[PDB]
Amino acid sequence: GLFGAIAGFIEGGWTGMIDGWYGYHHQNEQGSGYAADQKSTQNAIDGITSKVNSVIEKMNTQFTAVGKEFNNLERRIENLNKKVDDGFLDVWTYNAELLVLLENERTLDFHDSNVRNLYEKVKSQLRNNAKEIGNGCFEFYHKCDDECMESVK
Amino acid sequence: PVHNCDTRCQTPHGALNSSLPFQNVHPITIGECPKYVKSTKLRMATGLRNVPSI
Ligand SMILES: *[C@@H]1O[C@H](CO)[C@@H](O[C@@H]2O[C@H](CO)[C@@H](O[C@@H]3O[C@H](CO)[C@@H](O)[C@H](O)[C@@H]3O)[C@H](O)[C@H]2NC(C)=O)[C@H](O)[C@H]1NC(C)=O
Ligand SMILES: *[C@@H]1O[C@H](CO)[C@@H](O[C@@H]2O[C@H](CO)[C@@H](O)[C@H](O)[C@H]2NC(C)=O)[C@H](O)[C@H]1NC(C)=O
Repeated sequence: GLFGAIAGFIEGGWTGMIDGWYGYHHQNEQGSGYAADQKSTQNAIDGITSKVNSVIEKMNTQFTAVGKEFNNLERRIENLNKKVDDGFLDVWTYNAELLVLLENERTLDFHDSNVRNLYEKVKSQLRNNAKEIGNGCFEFYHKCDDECMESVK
Repeated sequence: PVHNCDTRCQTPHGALNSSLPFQNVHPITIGECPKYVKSTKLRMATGLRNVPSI
């Protein structure tokens, strides 16, 4: 399910941000922003890494398999052999394609949930003195410097 | 033709050197080889929707 954040109420991503997937953009008295948030992206990296390693280690490697031989009077067993091999081949390719096609929406909704939760945290600890304006920004009724920027972060 | 490297997987169309769990070349393998399938593209996403800003 599309949680609403990526390409939703928040516009598209940022080119200038480098070292992460989730960051902030501050405009205090002496600078501009583009700093990452190393907490949540670390859990994201660890979850996706465990995901890919699990998907690798569930599929078993196959050992030696050589095609066999038959004379002209054993056509029945040969047709049985061909039916066996094609049936197993179809089952394995169906399982692989279906596994990838579910895993893709799983990870995209995972990123969407990460964006929305990181937004709700910043809103919830700025419960009055913020003045939200649109597409995930705040405008700070009091004065703030870099110290309270990192105090938010 | 026959040459003298050393692999862990062997097919009639040549040798394989990988660690991916799936395989596309030929369904007759000797050694320890990834599993043969009948597809073309198994790209798996680890990341975000690349939406550029305007
Ligand atoms: C999360 O961010 C807060 C932001 O308030 C961090 O607190 C601040 O940490 C800095 C670390 O350099 C402190 O700055 C320096 O502290 C030394 C030692 O007292 C002092 O000599 C310097 O003049 C300067 O103040 C700062 O005191 C501290 N507190 C405040 C109110 O800014 C916090 O450490 C960060 N991490 C965590 C896990 O909370
Ligand atoms: C099979 O492929 C792997 C992955 O590329 C090779 O492993 C590395 O290959 C590079 C370049 O050949 C070497 O510099 C590294 O030392 C290799 N790493 C290890 C741990 O051996 C591997 O050499 C390839 N083997 C064959 C027979 O082609």
